[PDB]
Order: sequence, then C-alpha cells, then structure tokens
Amino acid sequence: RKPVKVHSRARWRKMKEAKDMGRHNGVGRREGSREARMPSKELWMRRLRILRRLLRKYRADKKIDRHVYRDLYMRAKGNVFRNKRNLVEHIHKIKNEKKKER
Amino acid sequence: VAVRAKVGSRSYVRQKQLAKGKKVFKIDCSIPAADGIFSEDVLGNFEQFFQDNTKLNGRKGKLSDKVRLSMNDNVLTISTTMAYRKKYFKYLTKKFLKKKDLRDWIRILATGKGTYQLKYFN
Amino acid sequence: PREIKTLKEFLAICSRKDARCVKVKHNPSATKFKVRCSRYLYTLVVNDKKKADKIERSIHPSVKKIAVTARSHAKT
Amino acid sequence: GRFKPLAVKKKYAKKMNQNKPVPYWIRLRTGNRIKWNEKRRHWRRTKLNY
Amino acid sequence: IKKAMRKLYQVKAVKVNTLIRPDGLKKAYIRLSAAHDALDTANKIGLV
Amino acid sequence: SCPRVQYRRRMHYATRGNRMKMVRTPGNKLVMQKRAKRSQGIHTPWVLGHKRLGGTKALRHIDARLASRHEKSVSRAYGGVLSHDQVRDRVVRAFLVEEQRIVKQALKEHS
Amino acid sequence: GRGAALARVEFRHPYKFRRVKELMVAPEGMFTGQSVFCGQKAPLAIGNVLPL
RNA sequence: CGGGGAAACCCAGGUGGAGGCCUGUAGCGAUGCUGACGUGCAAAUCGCUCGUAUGAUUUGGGUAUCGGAGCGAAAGACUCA
RNA sequence: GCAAAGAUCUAACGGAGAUAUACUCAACAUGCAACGUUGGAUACUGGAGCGGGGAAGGAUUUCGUGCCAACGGCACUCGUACACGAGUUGUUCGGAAACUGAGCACAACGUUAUAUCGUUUUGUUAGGAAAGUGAAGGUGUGUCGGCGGAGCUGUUCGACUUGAAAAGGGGCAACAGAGAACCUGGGAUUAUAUUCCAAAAAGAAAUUGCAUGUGGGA
RNA sequence: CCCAACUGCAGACCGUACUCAUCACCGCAUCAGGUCCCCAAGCAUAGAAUGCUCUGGUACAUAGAGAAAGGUACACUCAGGGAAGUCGGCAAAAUAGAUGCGUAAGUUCGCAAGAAGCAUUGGCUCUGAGGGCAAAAAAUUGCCAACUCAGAACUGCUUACGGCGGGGAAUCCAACUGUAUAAUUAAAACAUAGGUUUGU
RNA sequence: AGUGGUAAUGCGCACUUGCCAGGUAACAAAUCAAUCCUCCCACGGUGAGCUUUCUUUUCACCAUAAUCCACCUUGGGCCUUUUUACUUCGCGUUGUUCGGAGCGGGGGCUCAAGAUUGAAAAAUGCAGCUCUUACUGUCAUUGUUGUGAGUUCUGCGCAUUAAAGCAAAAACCUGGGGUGU
Ligand SMILES: [K+]
Ligand SMILES: [K+]
Ligand SMILES: [K+]
Ligand SMILES: [Mg+2]
Ligand SMILES: [Mg+2]
Ligand SMILES: [Mg+2]
Ligand SMILES: [Mg+2]
Ligand SMILES: [Mg+2]
Ligand SMILES: [Mg+2]
Ligand SMILES: [Mg+2]
Ligand SMILES: [Mg+2]
Ligand SMILES: [Mg+2]
Ligand SMILES: [Mg+2]
Ligand SMILES: [Mg+2]
Ligand SMILES: [Mg+2]
Ligand SMILES: [Mg+2]
Ligand SMILES: [Mg+2]
Ligand SMILES: [Mg+2]
Ligand SMILES: [Mg+2]
Ligand SMILES: [Mg+2]
Ligand SMILES: [Mg+2]
Ligand SMILES: [Mg+2]
Ligand SMILES: [Mg+2]
Ligand SMILES: [Mg+2]
Ligand SMILES: [Mg+2]
Ligand SMILES: [Mg+2]
Ligand SMILES: [Mg+2]
Ligand SMILES: [Mg+2]
Ligand SMILES: [Mg+2]
Ligand SMILES: [Mg+2]
Ligand SMILES: [Mg+2]
Ligand SMILES: [Mg+2]
Ligand SMILES: [Mg+2]
Ligand SMILES: [Mg+2]
Ligand SMILES: [Mg+2]
Ligand SMILES: [Mg+2]
Ligand SMILES: [Mg+2]
Ligand SMILES: [Mg+2]
Ligand SMILES: [Mg+2]
Ligand SMILES: [Mg+2]
Ligand SMILES: [Mg+2]
Ligand SMILES: [Mg+2]
Ligand SMILES: [Mg+2]
Ligand SMILES: [Mg+2]
Ligand SMILES: [Mg+2]
Ligand SMILES: [Mg+2]
Ligand SMILES: [Mg+2]
Ligand SMILES: [Mg+2]
Ligand SMILES: [Mg+2]
Ligand SMILES: [Mg+2]
Ligand SMILES: [Mg+2]
Ligand SMILES: [Mg+2]
Ligand SMILES: [Mg+2]
Ligand SMILES: [Mg+2]
Ligand SMILES: [Mg+2]
Ligand SMILES: [Mg+2]
Ligand SMILES: [Mg+2]
Ligand SMILES: [Mg+2]
Ligand SMILES: [Mg+2]
Ligand SMILES: [Mg+2]
Ligand SMILES: [Mg+2]
Ligand SMILES: [Mg+2]
Ligand SMILES: [Mg+2]
Ligand SMILES: [Mg+2]
Ligand SMILES: [Mg+2]
Ligand SMILES: [Mg+2]
Ligand SMILES: [Mg+2]
Ligand SMILES: [Mg+2]
Ligand SMILES: [Mg+2]
Ligand code: NA
Ligand code: NA
Ligand code: NA
Repeated sequence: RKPVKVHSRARWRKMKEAKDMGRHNGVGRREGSREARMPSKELWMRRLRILRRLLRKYRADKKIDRHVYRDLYMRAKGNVFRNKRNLVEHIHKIKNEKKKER
Repeated sequence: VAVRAKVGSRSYVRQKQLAKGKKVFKIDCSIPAADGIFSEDVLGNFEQFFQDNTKLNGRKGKLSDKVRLSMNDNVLTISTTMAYRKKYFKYLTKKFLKKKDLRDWIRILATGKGTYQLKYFN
Repeated sequence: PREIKTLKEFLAICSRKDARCVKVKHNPSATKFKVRCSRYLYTLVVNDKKKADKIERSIHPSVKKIAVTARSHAKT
Repeated sequence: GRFKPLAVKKKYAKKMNQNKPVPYWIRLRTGNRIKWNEKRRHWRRTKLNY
Repeated sequence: IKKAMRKLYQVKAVKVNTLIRPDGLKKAYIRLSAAHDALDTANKIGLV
Repeated sequence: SCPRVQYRRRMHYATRGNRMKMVRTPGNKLVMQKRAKRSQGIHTPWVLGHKRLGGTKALRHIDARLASRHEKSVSRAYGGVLSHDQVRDRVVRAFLVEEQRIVKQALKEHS
Repeated sequence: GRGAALARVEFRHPYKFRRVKELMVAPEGMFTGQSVFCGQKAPLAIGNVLPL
C-alpha cells in the first residue's frame, strides 16, 4: 500500500502568520460586504454580553448597589457605553460623585 | 495570540524550558559501527554535525550548556534541560546521512522512550 | 456486564450452576476475574496481587479456569 | 431493487431456468427439427416486466 | 428441517439458516451441535 | 481520507423517525447509528394547561412499560395525572362547594 | 374554513356514568371554565340555551 | 436609551429581523441570438444569454375526477409522441 | 460521415497477431497498423464527483474459469458478449403477523329489461333481531387461610358449570406517516453479511412465549 | 394461584446477488434528453458562485497525418472614425467587487436608489482600538486565546486570475407577485386584491 | 397488609380491559446557544517524504460499539422561608419580557441535556519491528488541548405569516373508584 499523495498546508500556515500580523486584508483585498465579513449583530452581541458580565461582577463584589446596576443595565441596552473601558470610566465618575456627596 | 507578533522577533524565537530538566536522548549506532562506515573520522564530524547544526532559541551553532552532547560506549547521548522533540534528532540524523550518502543504507528506528538505534535494511 | 463489589458475593457467583468458566485477566495494575454466567459476565477487580493469587486458588474446581491471553490470528 | 413478491421471484426463476441452449444430443435424434433455442432471452433485448 | 435432520441422520442441529435460491429452490445451511462431526455424517451421507 | 457514511438499515430518508448520529467504532470506522425517538413526557391535561409533571420521567413505549411505577407518578392523590396545585384546588373546591350546599339546604328545610 | 370560534362543552351523561363533551359554535364572550345552562329552566344569560 | 416641550407630542441613536421585497446558487422555467443542429446526440436537443428563486414555491409515493366526457389562473390548453 | 464531455506517453510481460523477404542485399529505403496486464509518467473528475449506498424500474447484468462465430456503428488478447460452473444465510434489518389517512367497496338494502349500478367515516352498514363476549352470583375442582374438635365449618385466588353492561356488520389502503427487542471485532467470500464466527461461540447484550426451582405473599 | 431475582428450553414466514445510470430504468440503441432520497474534504472567497487540489474514481467515449477555400466555437485582436450599418444598436463591446462621500424630478411617503456621480484599494514594517481567566484608586498584579477594524512610514504597478449592474430623458399598455398556447405566439392575454349585481 | 418528608416530592407499594378520567404515541417559524461528528490550530509520540542549499520541517496515524453501575455543569418547572418586593422598584434575554394571581435573596424538590467513575475493554483495532521461511513469533507506539470554525440532536412550547392556527389510530402509561377487607 503506497502512501497518499502530499497535500501540504505550509504556504497557508505562512500566510496565516502574515494575516495574523495584519497583512493581505486591506481595502483592495475585500470582496464581501463589511457585514458579511463581520456582522454587526455579532459585534453587538459580544459587546452587550461583555457589558452585562461586567455589571454582574461589580454587583456581586458590592462595588455598585442594585440601583446603580439597574440604571447602568438599561443604559448598556441603550447603546450608551461603547466598550468595557467606557463603562468602567463612567462607573468611576459615579463613584467619585458619591464620595463627594458623602 | 494575546500579543501581536512582530517580524523583527523572528531573529530570536523563544525556545521552551523544562521545569525539572535533564532530558536525555540516545542514538544507538552499534550495528553500523561494527561495519566500519562509522569510522573514527566519521564519528568526529558526526558529533560535530550535532554540535553546530542543533539549533537553540532559533539560533544555530551556539549550543552553550543548555544542550550537552557526549560520545561513549559506542552510542551517542544527547542531554539537555531544554524542551526538544525526539523527532528533531531523527531529522538531524537524516540530514547527516543524506550529506554522507547513507540514507539508502542506514535507517534510524525507535526502540524505546528517548532511544534511537541505527540498523540496516533487511 | 456487571461488576462484583465484594469477594463474599463473588464466590456465590462461581457457585452457580450456570457459571460455565472463569476468565482470569492479568492487567499490569489489577487482576480481573470474569465469570461467564448464563445472562451476564460478572467481573471482580482485585488490585493487590497477593490477594489475587489467594482468590484464584479459592475458585471452585467445578468451574473451568481460563487464563486470558492474546490469541494470535494464525492461532485463531 | 430488494423488494419483490415471492410469486414474482418464482416467475423470474423459471425464466432463468428456461434461458438455456438446446442440448447437443437433441440434434442427433432421428426426426429432429430443432437446431437452436428460438425462445432465448436477453435482459437487454426483451423485458419480462414482472 | 431440524426435525427431519434428527429422523434421517440422528444428528442434532443447533442452527438452520435458509434461503430461496434465484433458481427457485430452497437451500439450508445446517450447523450440527459440537457433539456431532459434520465430516463424519457427510461420509455417512455419501457426499464425502 | 475524510469519511462519508451510508444508511445501514433499509430506510434511506431523513425523517423525524429516522434520525442518525455519527459514531466512531473501535475499528476506526465512522458509522451511522439510529437515534431513538423521545417521548415528550407525562403532562397535565391539555385543557388544564398541558405542563410536564414533577417527579415523572419522559419514557417512550417499552421503556415506560418496563420502568418501575414510581418513575411515572408521585405518592400524592391523582399522582401522575394532576399537578400539586391542581390537586389542592380540587380538595378546596370539593369541601367549600359541598359546604355551601348544606347551608343552602338547611336554610330551605328550616323555613 | 370557519370564521367563528368553536367551544367544547363537557356535560355529564344523563343516564350513564360518563362524560359527553359536545361541540358547538361559540358565542362572543364565552370563555373556558364558564358554566353553560341548557334546558327549560336555564337562566337568561349569554351562552345558555333556552326554549324560544 | 438620549434630547426638546406647559401639554399634545416632536427630533435623534441603537436593538430587532418583517416582506406573494431585491442581487444571487441548487431547483423550477424558457427571453434573445430569429446562434448550433435541422437524413440531429434528440419525432424539440445543445450553447451562451435570460425569468424566478420563503412562496399563489418546487418535488416523491399514495388517492380521487374522463370520452360529447374529464380537467383547465382559460391557450380550445392538456387527458401516455 | 463516425468532430460536445481536454489525453495520453513509455518500458516490460502476455498473445498467432512478428523483427513475417526469390535473387541482389550491413542495417533505413520491402510485415504496417493495432491489442490486455503491471510498473513509471502526465492529466481529468474536483464532495450538487465518470465517489460510497438506496427507492422506482430492470432481473442474473453479480462472481470465477474458459472463449472471440456473431455483438459492443474503430479496435480488442477486453466485455454488462458467448459457454460452463457458482453465489443471496437474520429472534432483533425491511415487510407481514398488528395501526390508522386521503380513499376503496364485500355484506346489507335499494335500483335497473339487465348489476357489470348506487349508498357504504359529518361515529360509521342495513326497516336495522349482524354482540356467542361476559361483572357478579349459585354450583364442583385445584392452590391457600383462620377456628375448634389428618378430617369438619367458613373463607381468598385460579379451572367447570346464572346474565348485570357492551348501540352503530366484515375487510383492505403508508417498504418515506404511526410502530419496531443488536452492535462492535474478525485473517469471514472468487462473489453475502448489524444475516456468517461455536466453548475462551471474537464476543458483549436486549427482548418475547412457556416452564422448573429458590425467596415472598394467597 | 400471584409477585421478585434468576435459570432451562424455544424464538416461525418472505426479501437479502447486482444496478440505480454520459452502458444495467424510459426514450426502437451502451441515445449530449428524462428520472426521488442519504453521506459531502482543503485553499481562495460573502460563498454548495467560480477556480485549483488530498481521498475515492477515470484516461471510456474511432484514430493518425496535418497552416486550402468555405464553415462552427461554452475563442481572440484590430489603426482613424464611432451606429454613417440595419426594419430595428440584432450581435458584440461596455458597467462591474468592497469602502467613504454623494444622489433629481415624481410619489400611494413605502420608494424612486446601486438613481446620477466623485474618490480609495497592492506589498512591506509598524502603531492604536475592540477581551477572557486567576490572585486579597483590585482604578493593579499575573497568564493567555481567537480575530476584525482603523491610522502611519517605506516601497511598487505593464492597472494585470477568476467572479461581478451600463446609465439617463420620455410615450403606449397592464396596477403589482403570479399563470399561460409540451413542439414557431410569455403578451397588452388569464388570474389577482378592490368594486358591483343576481338567486337563496 | 405499603411507607418517608412542613412541602416541592422520596423509597422495591397487590389486583384491576367490570367501569370511568387523563397522558404518551402527537406534529410548529425565526433569533441565539449548539450534540454525535467534521475541519482547523497548539503540544507530544510513531512511520514516511525532502535534504547541491534551506526547512527544531512536510505528510500520514495516534481508534473505544451497543448494553449496564455509581453519581457536578447548564437550562426549565416547582416548594419553603424572608417578602416593611413597585410612593415625582427590581430581576433577566441578542431579541418582542416578567412579578402580591408572589419579583429578588437563602435553603431545597424535580425534569431535560450533558460531565465524571467504573463493568464491557484490550483479550480488540492501527502502525512499525526482533527472530526466523510458518498468511510464525518477540517487541515499541497506541494522545491530550483549544471564549477556533461548522454541525437541527437538543434547549423548543397553548410553538410562524394567518380571513393559513398545522392528522388519526393501534399499542402503551398513570390515576379515580372498587377488590383484597
Ligand atoms: K433500502
Ligand atoms: K358497488
Ligand atoms: K393564463
Ligand atoms: Mg440590525
Ligand atoms: Mg433500486
Ligand atoms: Mg419489477
Ligand atoms: Mg431469510
Ligand atoms: Mg418537549
Ligand atoms: Mg416519581
Ligand atoms: Mg431580510
Ligand atoms: Mg421575491
Ligand atoms: Mg429576484
Ligand atoms: Mg427582478
Ligand atoms: Mg434535478
Ligand atoms: Mg435558430
Ligand atoms: Mg446540415
Ligand atoms: Mg437560476
Ligand atoms: Mg373511462
Ligand atoms: Mg381561439
Ligand atoms: Mg470521407
Ligand atoms: Mg458531425
Ligand atoms: Mg471528445
Ligand atoms: Mg501503462
Ligand atoms: Mg525491414
Ligand atoms: Mg510491427
Ligand atoms: Mg482539475
Ligand atoms: Mg474544470
Ligand atoms: Mg467541497
Ligand atoms: Mg456521485
Ligand atoms: Mg463482471
Ligand atoms: Mg466494432
Ligand atoms: Mg450471458
Ligand atoms: Mg449459469
Ligand atoms: Mg356520504
Ligand atoms: Mg377513511
Ligand atoms: Mg364498515
Ligand atoms: Mg344508516
Ligand atoms: Mg393495512
Ligand atoms: Mg416503495
Ligand atoms: Mg416508517
Ligand atoms: Mg424490524
Ligand atoms: Mg458486494
Ligand atoms: Mg445481503
Ligand atoms: Mg447488497
Ligand atoms: Mg445513486
Ligand atoms: Mg432500456
Ligand atoms: Mg418500448
Ligand atoms: Mg458549484
Ligand atoms: Mg465551492
Ligand atoms: Mg485524484
Ligand atoms: Mg458513452
Ligand atoms: Mg479518450
Ligand atoms: Mg461519438
Ligand atoms: Mg479553416
Ligand atoms: Mg441609420
Ligand atoms: Mg442605410
Ligand atoms: Mg431604412
Ligand atoms: Mg443584446
Ligand atoms: Mg426629492
Ligand atoms: Mg399622453
Ligand atoms: Mg402584468
Ligand atoms: Mg417574484
Ligand atoms: Mg412577472
Ligand atoms: Mg396550474
Ligand atoms: Mg410554444
Ligand atoms: Mg416562446
Ligand atoms: Mg385582464
Ligand atoms: Mg377599480
Ligand atoms: Mg404535542
Ligand atoms: Na408487455
Ligand atoms: Na473524424
Ligand atoms: Na444517457
């Protein structure tokens, strides 16, 4: 029994290294629509899930009370925070205000 | 993955390090040594071949003390604290035999964990 | 297949009239006593080798004892 | 296909057993008029459709 | 078929597998019990 | 060497009752095995809401036939037919409605 | 094929020990769990069946 | 969810994924070349082009309606060339 | 004319199919062209495949050996050709036994000069007496129980001999709906295999129908 | 007599080869037509588009030699002009992906619309942004995976695989999606929602 | 002549087709998670390919069937407790929600999908090889990761546009009564 003929992934693996570094993916290389390559629903689902996970962790750690959690939960659903860092910075602003009021 | 790779870093690729070191590989060349092809001068550049060709952290030749190569008891012993594949010294062996036109004569085979022995095609 | 837990009920399995044979399996870490009954293959797992030797002698001489080996294709 | 009634299978069996050449000794009989089987059948020429 | 084998040949059949051949005849694969030897009864039958 | 499979029984249609799962054998063969149909499980009456009953399994035909009785019911009255809240409602209803009848009957008889 | 809703009304058998479960065209406002009265002495209420 | 407004309500972002909706495979059709072929591969086919492609959608098996009768989103269409 | 679907080359082996010759003549200029197999080479199909399995349809085309008159629109040493001889193995797979559906139409009744006509699932034949099945009892038998003096009375449950209640005859129609207790290994074939394997069943199970004994109730 | 775990014995009938098609079925035939179901790899790419490839399959469809004319093509190109051709722009050419900006009349306010139009796109070496888990202003300390987008410097083009809308101004007809003369007519014909009338 | 737990319900508790009532069989979009498997990585073993020069490299393989035993992850239903849970509220989804007709929190009961331990089961399978022929023996290997990409098994219905609302029956299951009494 002879061995199977070789089908090699060496070129693909080398090209994968270049693409991981940011090559071969510019404007001239794109054939599908932007939503086809990266659906906006998938991006929204990831972002909202990140924001909801962070708020739950902050509530469980008692960094925020349930009233602040509920206010931020509705605002996360309302497209107020662009990413995780935007939400954390806003929580710091709320916490700083509460300290001054205290 | 977590950190984006740079092209300049290909000059120095990090090689893995064992926690509890002293991993030993053995090349058993007893069968062909009795036939004289592995002569005194052949054994000279044989271990020399394994000296400057064995790569470390990507670089080649600078073995330092991380990899120790020794010759005694008619068998070749490679000891290193670094993390190496056993196939690598089978691939280095095949490179040597091709350089000396012996690949059609001597086949390297696995006998146990960490041991490679050199026999003849029957 | 059914696993026998204790040695007391293992001797009851071999004492049954339908126990055709006992297959003794020698694993590197344990010894298995597989009793071929009518409906089920009952197995007792003994880890200690000294106990396994004692148990093997305690097997009733009515039940045939089979030493499990790797029978070859040429043999079979 | 796999399915067929046993009665259909038996009809096909008889057609298989009839699809034979004439025995040689038949042609040597005293008043023989048979030289070859005139009812020979081939599965590609004529269909039975059972 | 099992009962006929007992009457005709005084052997015990542990399994009978049957098929109807494409020519219309029925063929039986009869395994005899390990007590009986199929070669021995084949010699007695006359097929050897 | 990417493997492809065939139907191993004599039904070659992808219906709800002929679902298949890929199975890797000890001989390194990829074969197709039929999935067993599942029962929805024991429910409360459709007119009452048609909800799965607590303490009862979802067994199909022969598995339900061979299973022990308490796998399919509870020790409470109407166990395996009505839920706990439905049983409580009937007990309360039986007592209260029968009490109203006696009071109404006693008033009529006394007058 | 029918615009009007249908109602399944459970009655007791007047002579046997069993239920009947008749099916009629539902008037507007009929609901599940409603008690339906049919007969000479039925009160005048929506869903009840009375002699004209 | 922001921003306005006395109120009525209005203006902005996001989410969502509707439609006998669109581009476009398979599928189902057949517009033009009045192309090929036109004693053909074919008693209707071939090539490119083209319609539609979640719907009044396509399709297997089974079943029901026929000869002055049947069936027909209707062309006297179809009912084994 | 035998031009869609890209394509074959090479050596060796096999074969009658050759390196086939009056003179002259070293070979060319006088035996051409074509076959099958194997190894190399090259290419195509490109997973909606000239892949691997089934239904309908076909019914031996399957397999081995032999063979080349006709046939495979050229060719064949090849063949789905011809001849001979073989091959299809099931408690669990599909069907039936054994479901209902769109439906059919036996009986019954009616009609027709004429049944070769009509009705026959909107729970359902027929002006229509279409149930032969049987709660409970009474009466015997068998397996028990309790009482008092192996038997007696009474009693439980299965076998044998008085009659509650069960309206609406008998059937077909699905190999893709419902239903359905098996699944791996094999050095097991020329051809069949969840179908063959035999005591270490390669083996491991799951399910019916009867029984026996044990344990426990009667 | 009835339950539990066993155990003993017995598990009847028919189908089962092969094919399912550019040769096994229908089409007079090994006919480029037709014929239901299941499993379905890698890369490019939005991808069951299209192109190429490992596995499996195949080299079977009469061949050889070989620049006549004239043909057919799921083959091209052509200076200058650019529809003057022709019944008629038939045919061919042309447009072309993605991204940013931008887009008229008309309108049942839904559209028209990809209207029309401009611009960018390669390769390299970088830089930012977009996360997870664990550890007692944890607003930090560690470890780590998958990718996408954006912005720079340098360096290029012969504008260079496949695939992939030409556009605009108007008239006539039918509202629209659909159907429909199998084999010369796909339309303005039929249907349609909407409207009206009749019998009961 | 059943039995435990406040309860959700637990336990191996006899007969029932005289009769009656329910259930299974039994059907249903899209979105989002996604099973067995498939494909990719990462690491590591075994064999092979390339090897004038490079290539800690390229390719292949690294398998565990039914049937059983024992019993932490997600999703749903429910119980108990605290309910001074909604006055210019809180919990949750990507998503259209939900709550005194009982939200959230603590502690539980249960169902559905899967982990996991073990019997089966290495005695099998796969690859290379020692010895020396017999289709012989000896021996070596015999894997795990992945917030990776697919995948309709499943979560999933009183479940879709709807003047569209999506078969039935056999067979089986449980109960109500009754028998045992
Ligand atoms: K089949
Ligand atoms: K009739
Ligand atoms: K029409
Ligand atoms: Mg959106
Ligand atoms: Mg077929
Ligand atoms: Mg037929
Ligand atoms: Mg059979
Ligand atoms: Mg369910
Ligand atoms: Mg229960
Ligand atoms: Mg859409
Ligand atoms: Mg459309
Ligand atoms: Mg369209
Ligand atoms: Mg269009
Ligand atoms: Mg088709
Ligand atoms: Mg023409
Ligand atoms: Mg011509
Ligand atoms: Mg199309
Ligand atoms: Mg007629
Ligand atoms: Mg006309
Ligand atoms: Mg000619
Ligand atoms: Mg021609
Ligand atoms: Mg050709
Ligand atoms: Mg060749
Ligand atoms: Mg010559
Ligand atoms: Mg010649
Ligand atoms: Mg190709
Ligand atoms: Mg091609
Ligand atoms: Mg593919
Ligand atoms: Mg194919
Ligand atoms: Mg053949
Ligand atoms: Mg010929
Ligand atoms: Mg023949
Ligand atoms: Mg023959
Ligand atoms: Mg009628
Ligand atoms: Mg019917
Ligand atoms: Mg009837
Ligand atoms: Mg009647
Ligand atoms: Mg039937
Ligand atoms: Mg069929
Ligand atoms: Mg079926
Ligand atoms: Mg079956
Ligand atoms: Mg075969
Ligand atoms: Mg077969
Ligand atoms: Mg077969
Ligand atoms: Mg096929
Ligand atoms: Mg034919
Ligand atoms: Mg014909
Ligand atoms: Mg394609
Ligand atoms: Mg593709
Ligand atoms: Mg290939
Ligand atoms: Mg052909
Ligand atoms: Mg050819
Ligand atoms: Mg031809
Ligand atoms: Mg020419
Ligand atoms: Mg002009
Ligand atoms: Mg002119
Ligand atoms: Mg003119
Ligand atoms: Mg044109
Ligand atoms: Mg405007
Ligand atoms: Mg005008
Ligand atoms: Mg129109
Ligand atoms: Mg349309
Ligand atoms: Mg149209
Ligand atoms: Mg029509
Ligand atoms: Mg026409
Ligand atoms: Mg036309
Ligand atoms: Mg009109
Ligand atoms: Mg009008
Ligand atoms: Mg349901
Ligand atoms: Na005929
Ligand atoms: Na020609
Ligand atoms: Na054809």
